[PDB]
Amino acid sequence: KKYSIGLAIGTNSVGWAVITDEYKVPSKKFKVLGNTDRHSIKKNLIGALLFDSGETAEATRLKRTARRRYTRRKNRICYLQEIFSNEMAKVDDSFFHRLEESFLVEEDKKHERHPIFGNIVDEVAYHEKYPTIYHLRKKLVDSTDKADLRLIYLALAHMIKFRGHFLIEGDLNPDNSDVDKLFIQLVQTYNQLFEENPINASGVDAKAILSARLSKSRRLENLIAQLPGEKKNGLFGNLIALSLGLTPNFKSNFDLAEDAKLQLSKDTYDDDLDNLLAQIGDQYADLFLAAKNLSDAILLSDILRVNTEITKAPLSASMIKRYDEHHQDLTLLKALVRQQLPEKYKEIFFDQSKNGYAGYIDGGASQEEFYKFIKPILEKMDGTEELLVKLNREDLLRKQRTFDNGSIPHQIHLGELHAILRRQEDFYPFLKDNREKIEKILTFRIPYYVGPLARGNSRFAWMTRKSEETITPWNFEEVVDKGASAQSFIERMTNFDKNLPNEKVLPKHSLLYEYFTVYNELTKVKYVTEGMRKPAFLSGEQKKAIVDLLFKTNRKVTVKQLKEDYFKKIECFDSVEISGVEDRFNASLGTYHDLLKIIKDKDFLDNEENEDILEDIVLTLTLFEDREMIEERLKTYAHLFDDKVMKQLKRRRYTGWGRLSRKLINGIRDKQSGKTILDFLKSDGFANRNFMQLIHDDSLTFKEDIQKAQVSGQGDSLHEHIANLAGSPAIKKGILQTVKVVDELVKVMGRHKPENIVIEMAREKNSRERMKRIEEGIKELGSQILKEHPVENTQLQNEKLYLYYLQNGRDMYVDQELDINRLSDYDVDAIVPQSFLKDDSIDNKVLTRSDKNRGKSDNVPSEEVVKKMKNYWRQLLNAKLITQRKFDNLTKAERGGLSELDKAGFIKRQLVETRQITKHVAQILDSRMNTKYDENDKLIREVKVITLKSKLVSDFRKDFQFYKVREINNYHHAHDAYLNAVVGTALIKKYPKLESEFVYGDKATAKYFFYSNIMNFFKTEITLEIRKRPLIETNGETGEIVWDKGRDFATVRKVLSMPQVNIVKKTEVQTGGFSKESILPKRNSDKLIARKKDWDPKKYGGFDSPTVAYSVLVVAKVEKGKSKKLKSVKELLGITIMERSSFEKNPIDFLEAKGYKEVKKDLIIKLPKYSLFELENGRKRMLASAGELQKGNELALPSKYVNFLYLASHYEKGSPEDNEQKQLFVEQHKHYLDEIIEQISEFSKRVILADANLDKVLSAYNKHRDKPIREQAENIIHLFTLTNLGAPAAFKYFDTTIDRKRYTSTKEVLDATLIHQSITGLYETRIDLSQLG
RNA sequence: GGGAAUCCCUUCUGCAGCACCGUUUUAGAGCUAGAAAUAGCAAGUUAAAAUAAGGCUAGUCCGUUAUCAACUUGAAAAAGUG
DNA sequence: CAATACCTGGAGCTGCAGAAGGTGTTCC
DNA sequence: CCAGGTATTG
Ligand SMILES: [K+]
Ligand SMILES: [K+]
Ligand SMILES: [K+]
Ligand SMILES: [K+]
Ligand SMILES: [K+]
Ligand SMILES: [K+]
Ligand SMILES: [K+]
Ligand SMILES: [K+]
Ligand SMILES: [K+]
Ligand SMILES: [K+]
Ligand SMILES: [K+]
Ligand SMILES: [Mg+2]
Ligand SMILES: [Mg+2]
Repeated sequence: KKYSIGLAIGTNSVGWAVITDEYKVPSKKFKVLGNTDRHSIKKNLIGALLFDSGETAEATRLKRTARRRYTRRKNRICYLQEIFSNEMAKVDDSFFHRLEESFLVEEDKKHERHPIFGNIVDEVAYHEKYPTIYHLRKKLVDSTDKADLRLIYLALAHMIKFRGHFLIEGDLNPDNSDVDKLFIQLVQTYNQLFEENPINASGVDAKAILSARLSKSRRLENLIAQLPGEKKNGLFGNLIALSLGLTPNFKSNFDLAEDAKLQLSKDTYDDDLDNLLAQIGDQYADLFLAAKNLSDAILLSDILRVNTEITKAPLSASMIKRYDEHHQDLTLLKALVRQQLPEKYKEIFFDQSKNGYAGYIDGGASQEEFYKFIKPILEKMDGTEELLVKLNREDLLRKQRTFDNGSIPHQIHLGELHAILRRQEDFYPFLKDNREKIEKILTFRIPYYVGPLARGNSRFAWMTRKSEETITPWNFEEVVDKGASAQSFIERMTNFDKNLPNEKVLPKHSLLYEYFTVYNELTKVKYVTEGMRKPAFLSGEQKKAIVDLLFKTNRKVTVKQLKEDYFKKIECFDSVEISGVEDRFNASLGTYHDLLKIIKDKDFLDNEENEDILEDIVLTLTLFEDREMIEERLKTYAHLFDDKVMKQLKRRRYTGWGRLSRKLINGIRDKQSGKTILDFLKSDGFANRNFMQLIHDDSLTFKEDIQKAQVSGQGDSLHEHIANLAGSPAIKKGILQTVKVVDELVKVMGRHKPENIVIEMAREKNSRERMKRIEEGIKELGSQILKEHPVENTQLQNEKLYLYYLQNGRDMYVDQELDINRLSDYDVDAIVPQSFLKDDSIDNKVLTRSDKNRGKSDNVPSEEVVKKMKNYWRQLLNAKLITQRKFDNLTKAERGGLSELDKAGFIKRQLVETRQITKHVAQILDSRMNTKYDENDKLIREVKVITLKSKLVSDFRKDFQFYKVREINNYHHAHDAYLNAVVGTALIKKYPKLESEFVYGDKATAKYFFYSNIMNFFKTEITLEIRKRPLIETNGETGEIVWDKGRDFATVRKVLSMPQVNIVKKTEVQTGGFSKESILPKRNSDKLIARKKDWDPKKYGGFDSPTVAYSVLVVAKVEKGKSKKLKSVKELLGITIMERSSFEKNPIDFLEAKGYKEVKKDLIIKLPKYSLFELENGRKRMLASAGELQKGNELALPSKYVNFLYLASHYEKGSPEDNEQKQLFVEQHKHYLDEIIEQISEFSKRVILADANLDKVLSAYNKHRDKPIREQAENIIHLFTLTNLGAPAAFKYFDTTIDRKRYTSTKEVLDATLIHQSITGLYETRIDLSQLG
């Protein structure tokens, strides 16, 4: 018996179907196991496995790193306390103990309830003197008096526990950075360069303007308005804009051809400045550096809003400013409300539920919610103008601990910490001996290239130690081998050379690697002149001359430079034709010119002796990122260069790696030639063999050595190999499930392998990314559209508005503005038409006033539109508002537009699968099926793995009226699998020559016509003009029949119409978090869970809502009443995720601890989520939890109703005669509507049992019977949510909402029939649970 | 058909370092008229500690991804069964 | 029990490797 | 978003 297998691989389902010779689906009697009447069951060999989505490891990683951070914060605190131990025991022998038990209730506290001093009077005195911690911090910074050791500890520990970010390298001293000074010095430098054009900065208050709480552009405009004759886009304007953090374009300031856009935040800036400084000279360096100093001052002024000359604690002083203004404004607001609207007073200052001040301080109201609640109250009253000004500045009634404190660097907390240490080391000797130790506690942070400081028990770790001892923040450099750890950080992640697997890959920017790339591109170039008979390769001498004259003197080498600076200058050619390179050479000696600028010794760079040295240096710049480690490694080459060059070398850094090893580039040699690969690239007679030819030439030893160097390590398992595939973890879950399904099907047929296996793989917060892209593009563009049109991230989920902002509010085809309020009138057009490229992303879509303005609809936007709009498109591209692909597609008309080959290739793409993950699935199935080799030792392909795209079966469904409606049931996955099998087998049977295209293993108009008409052999009348085809379609050579249009369509229809389809929902143990993360307040409830072993939730609160890993069926007895009489029970106990390890270690003890006695151990049944139970009248339920259920039946709606619903709802057209055809059918069969309702009702009454909902639904349907047929069908589609398999959900018929009727009791399944299903569902074990207990 | 190096993007997986909130219990003596419920007023901004229970391997480590119908032997691994 | 309504931790910043989609070149 | 936990109300 012969058969084939059709598969449909998706992120949540795997459809499967078995077909025979005649495209029929078999049906077998399968044995049924268990304790019920039934011993076997008839199963059709078609179905679909369903499962929850597989998740990325991202959430787990975030939680893990934050666990580590919490541990390390606690450890910092413990380090500090260890330092304070002895002298604090002298001062207060229970201070740290009161601190440790601060969370406990007075009942459980073993010491006095007041933490700091242990008596109420001293505590209240402290709090009256220091209402906030910043008061004590500033006092300890400024005062000369000896202080209480407890308060010293409190200030230092508050600084260490919340130490601030590390986004700034080097030190920081707030007294040196002052806006009023750096502005003046910038003016000094500017006026020194431009003596003829000086700026009068007198009377200009730089402090208030630049440090104002205003947007960057507004402060720029203010400062500009203070200086007459100087515009905002002038030199000084752009200097101030660079200082303020904008993206000014210095091109127009210096008449540059290169656009000098400079943003201080961008990582590229260090080069972006140097490059600019290479064009305008180094006299302007001092200027562009003074501007950066001013930027530093402004950024600090954002945080420190107080004069730094009255205190050495400007941060704490600004916090005290917050507190004092809060107090003053609160007093004023209370008085104002009392005078004008006292009745509101309570609601504002006593109701925590309301977003007033009461909900602000005591409730859950945020600063933003409180501002929103109180703004109308301030506008309504009189005297609130200053309070309103503070509100619009986000500076009213501010707390001290807020969201925006992330700006504070750690250097500032350190600046106050060191001050307090300097103050109090005069009175405490252990503070003098341990000053640097505490500073190090604050400042030391484990480097990212070191990772967890493990000792052989962390799979995430890689750190190697210099000595086996406990690592601390003070002995890190001596215990941790930072070099080996930073090296292993990278080497554990980089690829080896595939050709020489034992050799490490060269750095991407290695000098040898760039030499290789340049010579490899250069060897294949060819040139012709007049006297030449034939194009000729470049000799080794010509290549060396081109490298020395062009590649070693120009950053890039254009074709024009090749024609003029060489062929004309050297070869005396006035005209030459070049091939093998277009416009410019892709390769370039970038590292060569980098090191030429840094070291300024070209003879050193050209000398072959220094090669090694240079290589090492570049690698040291690529392998590392810490400038101290870079300096240490380059110290060996300290003698070679000056200290200036050495500093400039430290600064430059490289990221990225190549793909080939040095032992391959310039390592292995040919036995007879004695030449390396790079030697052959430099010169190879008149063959000019490049890399590929060199390593594939049998006349050379390279290929021999390549294979000889190949090792093969240990083989991966199926799961290991699937995990290591590049793809989404969800689709990998689907792939593994697919392979398991195929294994079980092969076992079903009787270990007979199928003829073919047809596979189809489906296609494939965000609003935050959209807002980030638009902000970056608009601020890089310099446009003010966000000022004039504010928008939230959610709003960008509208396609037209997102396109509007990506296009800066302009038509993309016409150089004109677009209106927001008229987006409904505009058009969204595909750049390359969707008839050729089925692409609906933003990358191929464009917002325009009218698509007519694109030109002809049959091609790429016309040449006229490109000439009009290329500059605007390039602006959008540099602003990253449009991608490279969008820009290249938009401008393709200037490059000939769409050729006929392009259209043929697009049609071919629509039908042939080129995705790599699909090829990997095909390879897995192929290697699992075909295992034997023939006489020539070549693979014997018994099973052909065909891969198809979705459009094939989609158009097949639309062309022969085998419609799908996804909401009706889950049968459409299995039907997709069956249709895949049918179409694929028939397609390769009709055209065997397509095997190379469609089977795994080893004129443009002609192919366009061919691939566009590949699927016409199913049709009877082609209408492409109206050709006809035979009723029987056979193979041309074999004469074998592939399709009988009279009989086979009926076969497919019968197969689709069959009601019994093996839908199996994958039963899965729940994993992840223990419960809801929210820490609830204390409450009299046994649903609360302790956050620590001794924290009784009735006193301290805790968690509730724990996630059940899996339920367990318990047959035992429980004590009843005060008498504790044993009463037999049979019930479901949900083992929570947190209870799982304890329950599995010893289930009997766990269950007895829960109250169960005499537990029948052998009747304990493990029931994961979605466990299937069947009841009366075939009614099924799925275990949603231990006390909640899900719908477990499928509504097998007949095929006539499904097709009617598709056609009537305008689901997705064709000829207008065929449109009237479909329509007249819909209108003739309107009586189906009622029938469909009936079919639903009889279903819901039999299986769903949602009486109230069903009656509401019937009323809703009878209410809208006068609605158009299309709309009634569209809402009948929604109706199927009531009958859909799985969890109940709310749906909506028109404007009536039907709330889900959840199943909140699981008692009935305790006497129903449990169903254990194999992966296909063909094999069942059914257990009658009524026979238990 | 498959594959490779290279220019230019773009997206997606994996990992490590760090902050800022939030929340929870406690500490910041509420006062006065009431027997009392309650009324009138005062006040509020800060901190400690925990942030998966916890584990042994005791590290400044690990603890939320992947994998899982049933049954037989198996300690597990696995293999086998219609 | 069953209807019903509400609830869910936010999601900054730095550094790194890799495969893979899209154009284009030179090749096995 | 989803959908399972929770209290409330009855
Ligand atoms: K990431
Ligand atoms: K006590
Ligand atoms: K001006
Ligand atoms: K609050
Ligand atoms: K090029
Ligand atoms: K680097
Ligand atoms: K899991
Ligand atoms: K899950
Ligand atoms: K490529
Ligand atoms: K209190
Ligand atoms: K299963
Ligand atoms: Mg912990
Ligand atoms: Mg806090």
